[PDB]
Amino acid sequence: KPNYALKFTLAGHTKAVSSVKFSPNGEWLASSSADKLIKIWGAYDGKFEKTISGHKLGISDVAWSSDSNLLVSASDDKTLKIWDVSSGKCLKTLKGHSNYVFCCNFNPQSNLIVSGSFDESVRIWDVKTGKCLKTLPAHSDPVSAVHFNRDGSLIVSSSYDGLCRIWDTASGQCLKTLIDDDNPPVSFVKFSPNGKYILAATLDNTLKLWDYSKGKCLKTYTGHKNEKYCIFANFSVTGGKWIVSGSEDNLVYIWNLQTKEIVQKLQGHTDVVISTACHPTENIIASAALENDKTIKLWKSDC
Amino acid sequence: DGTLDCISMALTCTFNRWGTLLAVGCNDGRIVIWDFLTRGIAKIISAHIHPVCSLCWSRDGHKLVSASTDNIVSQWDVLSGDCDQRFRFPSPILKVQYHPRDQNKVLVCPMKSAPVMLTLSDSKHVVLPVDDDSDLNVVASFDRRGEYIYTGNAKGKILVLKTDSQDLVASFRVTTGTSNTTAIKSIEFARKGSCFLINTADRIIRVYDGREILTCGRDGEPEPMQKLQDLVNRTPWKKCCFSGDGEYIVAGSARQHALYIWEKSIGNLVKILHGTRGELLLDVAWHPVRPIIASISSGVVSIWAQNQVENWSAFKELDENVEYEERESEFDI
Amino acid sequence: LPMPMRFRHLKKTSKEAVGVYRSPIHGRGLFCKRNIDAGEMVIEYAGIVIRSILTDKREKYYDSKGIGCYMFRIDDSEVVDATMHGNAARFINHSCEPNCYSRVINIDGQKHIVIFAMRKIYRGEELTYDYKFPIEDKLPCNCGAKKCRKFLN
Ligand SMILES: Nc1ncnc2c1ncn2[C@@H]1O[C@H](CSCC[C@H](N)C(=O)O)[C@@H](O)[C@H]1O
Ligand SMILES: Nc1ncnc2c1ncn2[C@@H]1O[C@H](CSCC[C@H](N)C(=O)O)[C@@H](O)[C@H]1O
Ligand SMILES: [Zn+2]
Ligand SMILES: [Zn+2]
Repeated sequence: KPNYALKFTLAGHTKAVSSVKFSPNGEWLASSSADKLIKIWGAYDGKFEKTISGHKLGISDVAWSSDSNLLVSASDDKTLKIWDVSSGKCLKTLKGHSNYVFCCNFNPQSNLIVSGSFDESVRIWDVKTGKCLKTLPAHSDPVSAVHFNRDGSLIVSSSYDGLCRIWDTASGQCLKTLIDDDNPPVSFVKFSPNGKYILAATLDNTLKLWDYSKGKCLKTYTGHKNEKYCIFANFSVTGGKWIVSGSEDNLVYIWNLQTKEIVQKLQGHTDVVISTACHPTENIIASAALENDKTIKLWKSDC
Repeated sequence: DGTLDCISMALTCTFNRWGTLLAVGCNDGRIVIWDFLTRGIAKIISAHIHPVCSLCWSRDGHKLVSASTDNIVSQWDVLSGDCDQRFRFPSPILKVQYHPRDQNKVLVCPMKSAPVMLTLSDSKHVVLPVDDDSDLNVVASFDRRGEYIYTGNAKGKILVLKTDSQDLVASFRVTTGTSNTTAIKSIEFARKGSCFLINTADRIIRVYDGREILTCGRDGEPEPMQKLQDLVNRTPWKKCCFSGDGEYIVAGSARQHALYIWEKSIGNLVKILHGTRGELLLDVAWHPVRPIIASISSGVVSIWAQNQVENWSAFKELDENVEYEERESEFDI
Repeated sequence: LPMPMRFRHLKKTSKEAVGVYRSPIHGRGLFCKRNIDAGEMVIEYAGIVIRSILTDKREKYYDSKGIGCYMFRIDDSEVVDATMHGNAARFINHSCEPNCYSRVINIDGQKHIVIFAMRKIYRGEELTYDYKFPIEDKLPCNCGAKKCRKFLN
């Protein structure tokens, strides 16, 4: 079981933080918020690297490039924006989403972008020209989270209408639709590291790991509190296999991956722990809370 | 079924090893490496002033061999676009072909001379033998693994040599049925398995299995796995190719700018694709791991994909009405 | 042509003859993708063939599940219920001026509800027929026809 202890507390976003992500090299931590600002920080010392502005409205998601060189920022201004992380330059501004863009993710080869917006349609975007290559009426409700598989052949999509839909990338083909006998608003979704499973959070204090080849939920995770906000979930792999997530009770929940049992509860945040990020290499977890906290906390364990 | 405006003077194209990039030659003599996923050009290489008529990827995909119409062959790194090596010959080159299991080696089919296999490490060359000594037009190709070389002459004679020794490991002449020979237009192989095809001047594609030629020995009578033609129009075939798996075969009717699609085992025509009646069909290729087909006609490339039942059809979708099977306790409490 | 042969042809061409798109009538609906002649088979409303006595037990069941009923009366004895298992015909809007019409055919003893074309339908047209819904006490219609009853019922 992990023993994550607070090592660095990070803050500075004037408004509610919406996403924090570790750089794939583990060198930086990108924090987006509704303040139209992004903040790069040092991933090991909590050293504030810089602030990147340019978005016109609140930012609902930000995602790193695989080479740790680019960052896509999906903002409430209906725009994406691709930035060079080294220069902070707005290399591209992606226009075409008819409403608030909530999520964004790069392809495993970092040359393509998937984007979900309030328009309830998922847009598929070029990187080097920033051109929208596809647009899909994916869901009947604003999209919450979109993500690539291990290779970029499949795109998983979640939305408030409770649907988790796997789509073909080359054709936009709606491959699968996962249903759990009800309509639980799915606020987050992502593939497994092996691309074999899918972790989806529903707004009923429940996380669900599904098999893709089976199309059925394999494991369930409860004990946390998440019913309104887009609370992120990550796979803790650098140490033991765990499932880390935020919760509306100001806690940072860590379940065992296999046994689904809570293996740690990181407390110290005063607001809802809105965003989570797991270090790609180290046993480091960045937990960012909402506006009543406005703080990001680094946690380091020994296993 | 989908074209690309960003490239002009399309003359010849070639899929990479995984069907992610497409290097197309242009009349200016430029390589346009265009990407499928981003659906955009990935690279532009100033290859020759002369148009490029032969293009092949390396196994690692980091090398491309190109042949100009100036009898100038050149190897280029796909990342940089530099001319790694450059050679020139007489009897302008008809084709180049990397060795599939040794990218250092590359076979070259010239116009009037015999095909020669060169290496990039050492600028040496091995002239492959010619049966009749007077063909002046012999197409040649590696097999799927690069273990044998299949050479077909304008006189229907087919030699199977071993790639290392150039020794005659098999031989046979194809027939026009009665007693006559036919100009071997081209030899193609399957990237999977051992089935290969021959396009000939009789407008009849002949599908064989190379093991049967190897066991047929020299100067034998191997029958084709299949015989394929347009019995309706009797149309020539400018370019043909297998499917990525090797169970579907396509032919390009440049006479009427159409595409015929047969199977391998049965050999029945899968389908036909019709292009612009005014376009002159030039080049044909299949996506190696997709039901996607690239066509080059009048300098313009077109794409032909094939999708499944879904992308809108996924309740539980059914096709025909289903009589409900009533149970014993169907009305019970 | 034989109703079986015509039905085989219809089931072969249905997947590429019609489509479903965003509809100005309402939400999503069936549009024509290839010019359809008059009286020819447009589409089967394929689904679960059940007896009439089992309709209510299913309906209430869906009423307990909040799932809309997709049922069409074959006759006084049979019904094609497409709620759980159906085809694209579940997206045919209605118009007071239909270019289509529903008819029951008998193939090898089993009844099929096929929407045929009341007239020569051209590509792009949205497919609509007369649901002939009995007069209730009220669903407003937005079919756009000048003869529109303002209400299916
Ligand atoms: N002509 C019309 N006028 C008013 N409402 C209509 C209509 N045609 C269809 N509708 C409405 O559309 C619904 C079709 S059920 C399909 C739901 C939605 N259109 C979708 O595509 O997901 C019916 O319940 C009905 O209320
Ligand atoms: N004229 C009309 N007025 C109101 N609803 C209509 C209508 N014509 C069709 N509908 C809708 O058609 C449905 C029964 S059949 C469903 C077909 C519909 N086009 C669809 O896309 O699902 C009903 O639920 C009703 O909502
Ligand atoms: Zn009407
Ligand atoms: Zn009407």
